[PDB]
Amino acid sequence: HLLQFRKMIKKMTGKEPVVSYAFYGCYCGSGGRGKPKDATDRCCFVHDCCYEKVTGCDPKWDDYTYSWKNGTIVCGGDDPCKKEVCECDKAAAICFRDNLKTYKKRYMAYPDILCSSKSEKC
Amino acid sequence: HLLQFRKMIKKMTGKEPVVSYAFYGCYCGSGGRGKPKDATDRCCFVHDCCYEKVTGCDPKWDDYTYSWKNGTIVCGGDDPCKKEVCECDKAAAICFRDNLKTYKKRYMAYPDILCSSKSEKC
Ligand SMILES: [Ca+2]
Ligand SMILES: [Ca+2]
Repeated sequence: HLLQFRKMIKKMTGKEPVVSYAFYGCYCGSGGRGKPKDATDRCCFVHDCCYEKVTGCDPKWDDYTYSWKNGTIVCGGDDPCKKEVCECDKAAAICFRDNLKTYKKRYMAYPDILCSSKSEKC
Repeated sequence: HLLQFRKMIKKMTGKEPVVSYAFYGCYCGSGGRGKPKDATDRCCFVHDCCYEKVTGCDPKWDDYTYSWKNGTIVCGGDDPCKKEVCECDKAAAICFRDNLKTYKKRYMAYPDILCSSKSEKC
């Protein structure tokens, strides 16, 4: 669920997820088109593609089971669709942390008109 | 950066870049489709293809290092991506100057639906 995803981004980056990531670049908001603007945005692009692959449950609005073991996020439960969603979210929140070095504030509420037409393929 | 591209265009063609070039043909505007209508538009098509080949930086918002040396634009800096962007802009500035003799005012704000369906490849 969206709020579990937000918990993981806050924990992994220290950044409050909504102003810092919900509108970043060409892919971090609802939708997405064009070419990813930088690595953070490319994290959002892989996360969008990861969600498109989920058949069987709602990626944005169902809850999954995860817990924190020794500094890392562990996706569990016995529903394979929900755990698949959890793995998308975990992967994106780690990717955000690893690309915190190139994070540009100029891309934080990026104008959708600046995103190319030619959308990158997954 | 876009503004640096515009300065090179004014200096090479003497025309004020937006009015004369920002909407020309099927490729000088944002996006582009169809085939190039003439040689100025093909300058724009090569420049769109040039920006598509750039990753690592942002063609529109990053400012690169360049200078004039004896009536020639010279791209420098030690960041290879940005110099590529500079090189893409310099070539189109020169290409618009070299094709001012077929610049058709009829293509100045050319309706994009008039552009053919099968886009040319880079
Ligand atoms: Ca998105
Ligand atoms: Ca164009």
